[PDB]
Amino acid sequence: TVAKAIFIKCGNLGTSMMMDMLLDERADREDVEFRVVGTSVKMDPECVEAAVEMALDIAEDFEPDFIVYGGPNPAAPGPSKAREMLADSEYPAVIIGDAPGLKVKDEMEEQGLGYILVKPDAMLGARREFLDPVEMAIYNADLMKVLAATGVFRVVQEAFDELIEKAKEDEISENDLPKLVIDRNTLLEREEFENPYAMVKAMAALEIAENVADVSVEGCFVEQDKERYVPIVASAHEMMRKAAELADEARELEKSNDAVLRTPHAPDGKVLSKRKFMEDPE
Amino acid sequence: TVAKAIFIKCGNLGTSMMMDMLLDERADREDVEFRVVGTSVKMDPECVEAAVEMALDIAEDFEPDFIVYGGPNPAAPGPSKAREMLADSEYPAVIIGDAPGLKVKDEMEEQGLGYILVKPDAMLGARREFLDPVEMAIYNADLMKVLAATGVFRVVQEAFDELIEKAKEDEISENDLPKLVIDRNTLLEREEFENPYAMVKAMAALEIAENVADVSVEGCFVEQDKERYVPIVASAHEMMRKAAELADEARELEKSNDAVLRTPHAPDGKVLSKRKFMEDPE
Amino acid sequence: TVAKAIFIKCGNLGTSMMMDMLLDERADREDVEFRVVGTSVKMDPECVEAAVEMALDIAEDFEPDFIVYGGPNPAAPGPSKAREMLADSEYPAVIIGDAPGLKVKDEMEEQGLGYILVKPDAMLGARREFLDPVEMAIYNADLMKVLAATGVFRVVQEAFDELIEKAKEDEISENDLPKLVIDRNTLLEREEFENPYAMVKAMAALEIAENVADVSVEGCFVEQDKERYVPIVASAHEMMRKAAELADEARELEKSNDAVLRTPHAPDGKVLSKRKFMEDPE
Amino acid sequence: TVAKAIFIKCGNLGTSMMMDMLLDERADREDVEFRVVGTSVKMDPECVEAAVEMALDIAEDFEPDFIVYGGPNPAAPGPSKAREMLADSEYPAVIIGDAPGLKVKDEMEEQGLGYILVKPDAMLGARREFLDPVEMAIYNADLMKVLAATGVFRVVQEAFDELIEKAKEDEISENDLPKLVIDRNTLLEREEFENPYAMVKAMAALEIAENVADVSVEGCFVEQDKERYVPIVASAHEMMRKAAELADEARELEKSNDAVLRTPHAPDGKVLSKRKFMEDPE
Amino acid sequence: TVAKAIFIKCGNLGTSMMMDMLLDERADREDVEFRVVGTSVKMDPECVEAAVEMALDIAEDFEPDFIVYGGPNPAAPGPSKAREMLADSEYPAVIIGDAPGLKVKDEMEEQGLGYILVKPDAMLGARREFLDPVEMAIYNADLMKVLAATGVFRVVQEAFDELIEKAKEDEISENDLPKLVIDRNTLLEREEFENPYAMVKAMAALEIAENVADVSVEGCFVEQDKERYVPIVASAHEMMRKAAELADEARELEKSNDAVLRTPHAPDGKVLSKRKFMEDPE
Amino acid sequence: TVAKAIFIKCGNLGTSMMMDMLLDERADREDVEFRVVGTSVKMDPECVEAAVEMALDIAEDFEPDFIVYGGPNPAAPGPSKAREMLADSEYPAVIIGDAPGLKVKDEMEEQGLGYILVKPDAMLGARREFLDPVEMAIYNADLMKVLAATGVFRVVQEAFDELIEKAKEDEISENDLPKLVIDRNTLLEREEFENPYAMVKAMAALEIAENVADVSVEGCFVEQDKERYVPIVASAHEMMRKAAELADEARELEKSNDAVLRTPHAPDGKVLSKRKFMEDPE
Ligand SMILES: [Ca+2]
Ligand SMILES: [Ca+2]
Ligand code: NA
Repeated sequence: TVAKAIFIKCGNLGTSMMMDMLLDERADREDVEFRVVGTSVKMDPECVEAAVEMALDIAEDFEPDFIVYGGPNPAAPGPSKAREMLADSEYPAVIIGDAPGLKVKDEMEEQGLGYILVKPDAMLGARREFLDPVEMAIYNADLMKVLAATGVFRVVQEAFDELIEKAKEDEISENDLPKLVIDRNTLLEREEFENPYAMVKAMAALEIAENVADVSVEGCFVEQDKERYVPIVASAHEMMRKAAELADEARELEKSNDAVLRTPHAPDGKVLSKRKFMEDPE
Repeated sequence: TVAKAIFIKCGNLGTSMMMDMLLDERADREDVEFRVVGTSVKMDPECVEAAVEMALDIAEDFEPDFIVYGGPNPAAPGPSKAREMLADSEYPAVIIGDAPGLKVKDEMEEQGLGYILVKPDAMLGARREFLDPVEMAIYNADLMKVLAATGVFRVVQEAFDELIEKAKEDEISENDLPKLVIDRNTLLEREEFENPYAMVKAMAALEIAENVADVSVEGCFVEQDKERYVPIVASAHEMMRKAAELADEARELEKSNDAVLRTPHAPDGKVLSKRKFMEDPE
Repeated sequence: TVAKAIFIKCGNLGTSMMMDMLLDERADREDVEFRVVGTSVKMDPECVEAAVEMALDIAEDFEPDFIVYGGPNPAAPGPSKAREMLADSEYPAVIIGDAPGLKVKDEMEEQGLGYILVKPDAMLGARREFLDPVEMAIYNADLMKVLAATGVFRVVQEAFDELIEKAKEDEISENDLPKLVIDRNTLLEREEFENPYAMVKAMAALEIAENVADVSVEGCFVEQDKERYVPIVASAHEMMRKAAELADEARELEKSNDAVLRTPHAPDGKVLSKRKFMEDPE
Repeated sequence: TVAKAIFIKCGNLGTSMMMDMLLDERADREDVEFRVVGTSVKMDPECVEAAVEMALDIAEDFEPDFIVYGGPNPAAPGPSKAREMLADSEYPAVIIGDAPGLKVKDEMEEQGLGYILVKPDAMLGARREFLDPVEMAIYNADLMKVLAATGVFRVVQEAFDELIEKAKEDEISENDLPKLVIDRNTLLEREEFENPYAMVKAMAALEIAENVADVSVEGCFVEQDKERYVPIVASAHEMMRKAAELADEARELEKSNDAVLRTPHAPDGKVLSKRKFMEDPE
Repeated sequence: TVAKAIFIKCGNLGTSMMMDMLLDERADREDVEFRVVGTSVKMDPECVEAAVEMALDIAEDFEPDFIVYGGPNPAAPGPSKAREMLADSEYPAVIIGDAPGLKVKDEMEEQGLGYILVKPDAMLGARREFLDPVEMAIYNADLMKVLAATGVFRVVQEAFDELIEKAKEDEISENDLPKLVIDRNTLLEREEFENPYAMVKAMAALEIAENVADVSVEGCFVEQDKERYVPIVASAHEMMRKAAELADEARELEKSNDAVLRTPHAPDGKVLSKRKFMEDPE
Repeated sequence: TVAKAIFIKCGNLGTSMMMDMLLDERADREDVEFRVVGTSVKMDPECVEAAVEMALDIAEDFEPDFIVYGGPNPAAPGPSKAREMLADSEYPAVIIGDAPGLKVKDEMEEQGLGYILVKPDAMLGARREFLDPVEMAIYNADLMKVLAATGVFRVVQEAFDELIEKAKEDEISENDLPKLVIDRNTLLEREEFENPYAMVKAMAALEIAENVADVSVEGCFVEQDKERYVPIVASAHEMMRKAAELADEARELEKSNDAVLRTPHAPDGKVLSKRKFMEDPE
């Protein structure tokens, strides 16, 4: 059976940027087919409607098993309109978002939607005097390192791989939809790291990453004096850079014990596992 | 006047992943509107045709001024199908690709296509024993850091901003389409870095990134013994990690002189410029 | 004139450890004389009363111009007794504390006490399974680096040097007593750093150090499962370690421009200033 | 059974700064009670005398089992007065000092004093043109890191804990007083590091720290031209900063093996021990 | 029996610089005696003939078992003259060189010469505007780190130790002469590294080192505009600096597992082996 | 005129290993010609006599203007024999050595010999259990980095370039011969570093490097228990590794200001100078 999904991307988060690719890292899965649509970085209600409309138009002929909407702040006007359209639709849907999405977590459950809210997927320092395209990309690189090397992306991979398997025995029910909130403490319930200091360095990374969001918000939405807000937003980016270095330190620790967890997909979609470098994944 | 474009993403490159977002880094441009479609990681001919078809379907109503196709290896069967379908459409089109795209550079010119071929946008170590989703994301984080902090993304940003300006006075002709090959030596014709060591560090980063591709190719397509190819692909990833460190080093040098170039967009899409941290961009 | 003060140390904070020594870094000031008393790490009401009583007993013959009480949490039972005793006494007094001291800020003003509340002076991960003497000392080393290299200790130095000068013209009144709250944003009102990236790195360090306190508090007072709280408190120490790296990075940036601010005391107590390595302080 | 001690602190050493705190790292020991008195950084005879007087004064009511004097250069005039007064008193006493103390080691034996002479507890670069309060604090941060992560502070904790246990059966004789000289080679007789490379790095750190003293002495007491002495004393601080990095590297090697020794006190004062992160100390 | 050899050094390579010393690292071998002659950095035909004539002049009385010629580019005019002269002589001879020596590999076999060609022994950025004595030495320090810490020097040591053993059993034949080409992939056939990430980091270092040569060649021999060639040659040196960092990182990983391979010579020349720091070599 | 010299190398020092190559870094000097002879690492009296005899034999035809003997410890039996032979000869001679050479400094002046004694050129940890060929090469890489990046090699370059120019006007007299002792404080009389922190970091590196020798000497010649001497010699190597890192940091600070001193030779042997990366040396 081939599971089918549409991913809708409006605005940008680290998680929404990678979410589809985490499911087919070598493009060799024979049990999935995806379509990805969006309006790039714009996430006003008009653009989001356009994005969802594209999805639903494609869905008529594509017949996806589920639809994923990903981007910043599920509580905002654009995303709320996506939640409304997708909840109304015939397709099971999952909302990928960040910490501001916690405001509408009960509402999403009421709407019959799944969610994965990634608290460390922090808003960047979006002031013109600081954030140009290069800086935006630098931040995203650091963030992606954090989300990957800490194990957060493996949490997201697993949630969708479970959903996909349910899709393969058809009708995914509301009870099958992910309802996850990911943060520093998520690592406490997992066995990502063989070395306890790699895990605590990864937790520190995630804490810092989550703390970045409040600094960005202060600099973007509260502070009005540029002599203050430019340094504030830039400090958030320095924090993210060091979160990434901690994530890197954690991963090097694992390397030192030849204990880096890898969980690749087989061509039939089965999630394999290994820890030793030269061990075949099984 | 609002420029419209559709971006098509099949497969993954560092450049293709970021290309649309580099043009509207704070989502505050009023002079652009984009649609993004694709088939995620899959870039076989059937997937690519489905992607291009989605794009052209949307184009009927959206009326883009140009269309961008981005992904690995323009010379491969899937991308070759996109090039012909795009070349045969009524829309001006640009192909974003990597070093393997040089093999069809003359063909693309004959097809009346633009291109941006990014030689440091190197193929990763795509063997199951090594590349899981997390490793894939870690590699992409390092690469993004390289392409951003070396100034490659600014080269791309500028090529598209120039094209967008032409789109607004409307007559985008073949002569207007970008025809760029980016590598280490690209930096020699730019003024990215105030500090010359920053520039040479960045050139080293790009050279290393470019050399990554040959290691990955050997590991994925030539070497057939896993006791050899797993170490080979893994070594490519260690190289990219150090390319990203050099890119970071270069950026910190610019910080030490308060000379980090920032070129943000104004709401009307004008590209602004600054070097000093507290200087307003203009 | 020779200014005289008694410093009372109950419990440990980075600022209270160093506060007296910041005022006479080479022991060559001829205009000050200090006594230091305390009960080491213990700050229960009984110990604190014993400490303050030692101070007041010495004060009879020493005749200090002011008395400083330093240590964790001004709102806690032990420190609350010291505030009560000092507010009752004839001596002007200043309370050095941390962020939990904010709860009794208005109370302290009503008591006629000065205060310097250092938000980044974060509680450590005080769980027996993790915190041994060596770890305690390690954390203190990281914290002292942060508070020093970010400029916090210069803010404290200044506040006391001003108070000392007022002591030297007799009338220390309640209006002369410091009323400071120090955090990340304190740097925005200062000219500590010649380089703006050094400043924002230092801000990031202070932000992280401040965030350490919440992690420690969660791990020490809220989380009851050791499988959880041991990793949590450890992760707070990993964060502090990186805050110290950031502060180091900032100082090295200043080195690179030969612009490290130094403000040493002359033998008569005047605070001198220099930036250039070979420049005489004046 | 509660052991009581008074600590006297005149001038500043890394070891004297932390000595009392290393004995009750979470303030939960129920078998100890301490008083700490001193004259801050000043250690001329009249200051040290005042300090010892405060101690003896408090002793009459407090009834300590022993008295500890800590600070620079036991052979200097001020500390020599402390040694004389303490030797003459009815209280067992221990002198904490640095390498210059070796000159009066036999004398202290003849006086019936204990001692802990810490050779890597190096004098800093005390020239006005270089040493302000911030630099002094940064040097202290690096030294504290060195003495803590090398295991020197654990040698000190143990000496005192053995002494405290003897105090609890009343019979502290002169034969029970510590007589330690601590340097790089001290690590060879210890079991501190599971990893041999961590041990040798720690050894290297302590060697560099010890050698700092010679550079400081040269810069402060021999060289008289500021064009030479300012760079000399600064070079000493750069050495200490790298000694601290070596000690941190060693600690990170222990974390890679999950073998970081921790020896926390129980509430009853028993010294517990563990290596694995998640294991209870016993 | 005492094996005797003459080493001829014209020009400089990392391998030629160290080759003799790798065979008697503490000068305590009783079974070898070497002479070293050369013309320093100059390797034009006239200089090389002079060097070889010095060797053969000494060889008349010294009676070496073999002769080694080491320096850059076996295929160049100077080295070609050394090959011809040595092939003609009565003495078995080995040519140490770099990747450009591959062009005359079959020729060397035909001449009855041995060779060790070290591809990562890359030409430096020899342009007057960049390469001064200090820069040359810095590059050599980085290269030496690479060749040593990756295990390349161990491969060279082994090759000569085998040849020396054959020298000691009177007859060296043409079949005993080494015929080695060393690169990144050489490590795949060895057991240098206990940790697989140390191995792949060492492979990355060797790959980058080998890629340096192409950048140097482009900068020295192809690019004729100084505005371009100076940055190009400089970027080659930045690449070798990071190759050395990777090599260092690999060695530290081995330290973290107490697994650093050591193969010292015994006084009788036997090559011993150990991994554990405190294990006697045997 | 073409100046001629013979370099004799017996044993190994960082300075002796590089000394001839520092004088002709690109092999393009037309005003010098060198011969290099030696007995590799062996420096017992018979070996050294053989070495010097080779040199004198060559000198009869080569007619050098001066002769350089370089290697460890001028005061040892082997080197003392070279000094005697060279002093007796018709050729001006310079002795390159290390700190132990200071013992025979006056003797060398009485002999009419020049010397360059490099105190930071420290003996390594030559115990079989630790020092294999690889470790020997690693140490030499670190030492070379220290001697190069601190500017020590530039001091040696200049001393020989002066002597060479005097050789070109026939009169090499005893007064012309270098008489240098190089150590940390040598930097104070130079203008090597534009940045004063680069200088002090370099001074720190040289201090540490010089301190290495005492540790090596303790481990190789005093300590007799291998449980002690193996760690001791290994710690010396850890120290040299950090000295190299300090030297690296110093050089990077110079890069951050575009102020790296370069002094290349012109083809006529004139020593040029520049600081800015893109400025021609003059
Ligand atoms: Ca056409
Ligand atoms: Ca007195
Ligand atoms: Na597992």
